[PDB]
Amino acid sequence: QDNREIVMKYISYKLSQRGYEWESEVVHQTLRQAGDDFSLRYRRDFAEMSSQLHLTPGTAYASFATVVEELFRDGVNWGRIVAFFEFGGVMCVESVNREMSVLVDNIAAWMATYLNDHLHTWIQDNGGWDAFVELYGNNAAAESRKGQERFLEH
Ligand SMILES: CC1(C)CCC(c2ccc(Cl)cc2)=C(CN2CCN(c3ccc(C(=O)NS(=O)(=O)c4ccc(N[C@H](CCN5CCOCC5)CSc5ccccc5)c(S(=O)(=O)C(F)(F)F)c4)cc3)CC2)C1
Repeated sequence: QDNREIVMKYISYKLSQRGYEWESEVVHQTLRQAGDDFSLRYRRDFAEMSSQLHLTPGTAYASFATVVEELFRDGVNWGRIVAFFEFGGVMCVESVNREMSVLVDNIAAWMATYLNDHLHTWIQDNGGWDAFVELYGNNAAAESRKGQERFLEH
């Protein structure tokens, strides 16, 4: 899976997108693109989450854990995983904006731990990051179709 490198590479890019300096290339690039797609499609949620976080060093973990628990409460799908990356992105960007840059390493650790300890089994059972890339390439009708075909498979 190489979940930790995916995290670091992702955060390093969202922080470049904002101006600061901090597994196949296709996985990295596809995750970036999917993330930008999610943030455009769910632009109200993105902006509102940004506004409603109140990051301090003392509340960062509670904030992270609350949101991630809510995100995966009813189960996992690839879009929720993308929302998780985007959420982590937001936390990192606002950490730096607010001159709390120490949190960035913390958030990256929390994200890698969550992927390894709570998303790893799902990812493996759902075809790995290869199936993520495959789905991204498919149009919505194709994606719904391979979902029902994968269910009927195993
Ligand atoms: C409880 C709480 C407060 C918790 C906190 C929180 C929250 C708030 C702010 C922030 Cl910041 C973070 C979290 C919320 C907000 N909630 C979070 C969850 N939300 C989701 C909404 C939709 C889905 C979904 O749809 N999931 S999905 O069915 O699995 C799926 C479908 C399509 C594709 N991708 C296609 C790609 C199309 N191709 C492109 C290339 O040319 C060919 C066509 C469309 S783009 C695309 C479309 C959707 C997602 C990503 C990319 C992918 S995907 O990109 O991951 C892939 F395909 F799998 F790779 C997967 C999952 C969850 C709704 C908003 C709620």
